[PDB]
Amino acid sequence: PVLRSVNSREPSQVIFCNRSPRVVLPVWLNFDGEPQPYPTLPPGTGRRIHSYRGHLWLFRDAGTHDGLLVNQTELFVPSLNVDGQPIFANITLPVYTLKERCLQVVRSLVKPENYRRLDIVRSLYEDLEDHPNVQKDLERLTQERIA
Amino acid sequence: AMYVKLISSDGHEFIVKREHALTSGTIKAMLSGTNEVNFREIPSHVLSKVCMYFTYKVRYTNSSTEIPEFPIAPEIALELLMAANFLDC
Amino acid sequence: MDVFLMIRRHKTTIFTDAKESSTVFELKRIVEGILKRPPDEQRLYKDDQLLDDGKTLGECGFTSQTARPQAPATVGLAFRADDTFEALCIEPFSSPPELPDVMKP
Amino acid sequence: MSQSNRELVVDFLSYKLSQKGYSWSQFSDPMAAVKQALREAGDEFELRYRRAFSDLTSQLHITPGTAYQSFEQVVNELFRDGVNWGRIVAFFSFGGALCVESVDKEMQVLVSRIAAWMATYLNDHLEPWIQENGGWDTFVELYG
Repeated sequence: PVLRSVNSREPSQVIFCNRSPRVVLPVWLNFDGEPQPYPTLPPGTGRRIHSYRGHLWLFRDAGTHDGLLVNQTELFVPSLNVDGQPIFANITLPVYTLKERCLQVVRSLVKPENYRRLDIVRSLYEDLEDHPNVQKDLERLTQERIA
Repeated sequence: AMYVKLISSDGHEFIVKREHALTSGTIKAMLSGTNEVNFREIPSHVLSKVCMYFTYKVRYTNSSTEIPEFPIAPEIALELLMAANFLDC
Repeated sequence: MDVFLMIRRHKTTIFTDAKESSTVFELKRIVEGILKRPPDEQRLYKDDQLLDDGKTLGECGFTSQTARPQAPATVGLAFRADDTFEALCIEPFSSPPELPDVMKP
Repeated sequence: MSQSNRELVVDFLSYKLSQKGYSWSQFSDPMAAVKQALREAGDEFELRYRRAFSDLTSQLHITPGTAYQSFEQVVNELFRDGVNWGRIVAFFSFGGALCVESVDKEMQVLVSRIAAWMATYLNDHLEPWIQENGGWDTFVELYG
């Protein structure tokens, strides 16, 4: 288990800030390395939450599981609070590729049973079917530990 | 800066900044192989949306501003998907 | 503050940006550099309203909430022709095909 | 039957001590079916929940003066939401881990004390539930 929260038990006040148009699902990687879902954040809303130093957080579209960014990066690690003011985790849309954005919009209109009834190249069937998930993203982030 | 002319299949001329058009690797290859590119099978209602994506990516990439959604209507999503797959952007 | 535009005449569309405090005349200079015709031979329109060279792009209605990078505002363009002017003519884009059934609710 | 529970405590502690190289004889002093069943269950719990051992090792400043206070806190939070068979073998696995670490940190004086702490808690706060749930024979069937 490479990507997991550190069981520091050191509290850390964090403000989850949803600066995106998506309903954001905060995802916490537990001490065992598994992702756990947390209450969702409507667009524009933000909650002050209790986390711990060294824990790991991902942020996803609560419905389509599209990847979002937190503080311009993919993972969020809370730190100890200076001057009693919380840490801000600003969740925003990444600038998707036009292809991926197109795949998003088509995925939200065609049921997966009907991907093959669309008139496109067969490589676009396999692209429409490779939904974004948390697990595949984790395997990429773990294998990027090399240097 | 410099501009390039992207011509749609129905004859519409789109004049965009060259840096913005170079977002697509295909356009960068068509230009490098003079300042015009003709798209024989990309209609104007799709190529216009592609040009909007160029000005959208250059503005918001590496920018720390709150990024808004790039909108795609359902009537254009299927053709814009095919165009983006060809242009690689 | 920047505004993002589509300067359109006939089958020509120019994708450009400008400051909201930038004037209509200054936008004509941008058109002059690209299409090689001076501002005195240009008429810029917002919809069907003639824009004075002295007004800023914001005072015409092109703000950051209406002239966005992913949804630019459209500015019409007409050139002078002999002793008179040509009329504003923006040829529309193509139409998308009918929405396929698998994409309908 | 009361001190039949004491026999389990001594048996399980001797078992976890001999896995580390220590004998129970150096520190103090069917029924075989429940000992073997509780032996194998403690090892399986130790394999399935290795992080609980690591987390507890790094949190308990273990000291002979404060070892009883640390033992009662751990056991009381272990049975906070009631007792079940799995927690009972975790209770045994905890005392085994407490013993083996006491020998590692050269505090062997606590090996006999721990066995009495476990036997006392087992008779006072666990035997009512065990006999109400069919005795240790129920535990052996559930494990096999």
